[PDB]
Amino acid sequence: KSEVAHRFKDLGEENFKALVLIAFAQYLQQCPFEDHVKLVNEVTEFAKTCVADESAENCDKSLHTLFGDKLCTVAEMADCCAKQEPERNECFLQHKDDNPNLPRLVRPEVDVMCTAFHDNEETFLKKYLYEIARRHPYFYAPELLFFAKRYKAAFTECCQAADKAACLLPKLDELRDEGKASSAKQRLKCASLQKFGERAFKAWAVARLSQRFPKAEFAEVSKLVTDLTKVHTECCHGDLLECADDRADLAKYICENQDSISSKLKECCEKPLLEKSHCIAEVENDEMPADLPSLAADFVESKDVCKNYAEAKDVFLGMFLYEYARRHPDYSVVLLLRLAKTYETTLEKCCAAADPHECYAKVFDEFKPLVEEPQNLIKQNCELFEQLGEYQNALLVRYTKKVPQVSTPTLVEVSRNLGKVGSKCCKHPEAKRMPCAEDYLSVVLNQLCVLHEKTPVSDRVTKCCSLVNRRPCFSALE
Amino acid sequence: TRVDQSPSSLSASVGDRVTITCVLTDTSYPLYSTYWYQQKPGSSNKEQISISGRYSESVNKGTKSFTLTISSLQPEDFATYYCRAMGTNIWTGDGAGTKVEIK
Repeated sequence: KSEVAHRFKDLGEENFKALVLIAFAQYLQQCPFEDHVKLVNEVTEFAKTCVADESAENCDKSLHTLFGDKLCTVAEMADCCAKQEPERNECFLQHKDDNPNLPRLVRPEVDVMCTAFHDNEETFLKKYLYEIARRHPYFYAPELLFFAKRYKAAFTECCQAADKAACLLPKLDELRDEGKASSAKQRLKCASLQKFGERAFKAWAVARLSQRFPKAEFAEVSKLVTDLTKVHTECCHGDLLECADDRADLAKYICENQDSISSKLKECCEKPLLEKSHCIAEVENDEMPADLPSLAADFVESKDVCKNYAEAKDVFLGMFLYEYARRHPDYSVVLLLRLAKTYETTLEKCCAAADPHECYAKVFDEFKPLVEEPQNLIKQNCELFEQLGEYQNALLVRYTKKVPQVSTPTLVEVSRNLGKVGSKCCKHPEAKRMPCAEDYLSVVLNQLCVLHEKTPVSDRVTKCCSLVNRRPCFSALE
Repeated sequence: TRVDQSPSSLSASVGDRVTITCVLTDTSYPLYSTYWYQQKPGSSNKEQISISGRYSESVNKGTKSFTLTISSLQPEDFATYYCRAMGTNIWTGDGAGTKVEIK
């Protein structure tokens, strides 16, 4: 009936207001805080009427019409406001860009912050949301609400501490780092969903969730993947209220179905809404079932291999991804995707022959050189920095020698991050190195692909921007 | 895309024959497979059921519709049943459920 009324009552006023502020800040990144506050309040006001009387005028309008109409009021160029829904929202999405950069934020001194945090906490936390949102327009909105809660907690403790800055600053820098990374992953997800569609995102998610929930049935994992995809499609299309509502529903579903999913969720599911979701998304892999058969039975020897591949390519390749990933939590997701790609390419060729099995019988031998390529390239650079030290320089020389068409101070910023990769990931054992290393690395490269797209200067880097082979692309270039 | 499950609730005696229908709706991708789950009175969890014995399933790919029939109800049958559908594109979703209750 009333969409605003529905979400308002689902989300609650405090989260409703916060999510709306984020929506507005991510679209109109250059508007001053005080403007957004007004629009938010107006919108929230309107929503409160609809809650009391769902029949009230304008209460049956779509969220994009309502909010798009509010945004287009305020006296960065936009011919978007000349357009009607659904075109309008699409135009707003296109003009959203993480490239348009504002000056860095200069924090007041700790005493002044803590003081402001005490005199008006609501505005203080609002300003936080506004500032992150406008600087990171692709930030996963329901996750930003949790950052805010962590931000609020950091000020709740540290403001009474002996050395406020000694307590607070490391917490605020950590939060900043996690926010930068979180923002980077999400931007990658949005790029893929926006350009390609769901397929690439769903392959990644089948891989990822099968490592995390090894004991879940394929249909269960698949149901979770579908839900997650819906959550992220809405977020990437600026349906933040729907996004947050569905994420909460997904957390509730997972907690009610722990027995079909994972034994490691008990604790997560006792926590409060915002951190329950964060917890589930960060939960560690469950242990795989004990006596799983080899993959050869279902994927090589089975007489129905080609039949399964022909009748439902995505399902079959999804089952391959699932069965493989659940056995290999030590692999990176991109490796698992390259193997699935290899397997698919082999079937596309052989399932045409008179005797297909003859053709693809040794398909798993193709996987050997693939699994080793990242296992070494890591071992080598991990040992090379086990005798070199963090203080980064060697990487600067190589990568710049590869592509010197990019800005100089930007190239140094990338090298610093690269040094942070081997800084922590080499500390963990071998069966946990690839996951954190090769995946994060592929994210750092997206930060590189997007920044360069704004000011084009090279033709070699832009060619890289397949999400799976993005590493072998830049890693091989001489 | 979503799965419409009907009826939402049912009353029957022991020995009755009962049918549940699910339709995969609002999608352009064909129905590939189906699954059924039982949530016992208590409801903390669902368990997948096997289509054998007194349990039957009919699938019509043309209407993306499918049906579960329980032929001779026994006391352990009274529970909540959920259907799940998977499209050939791996879209997977669940019906809202059927409460099967004794008269």
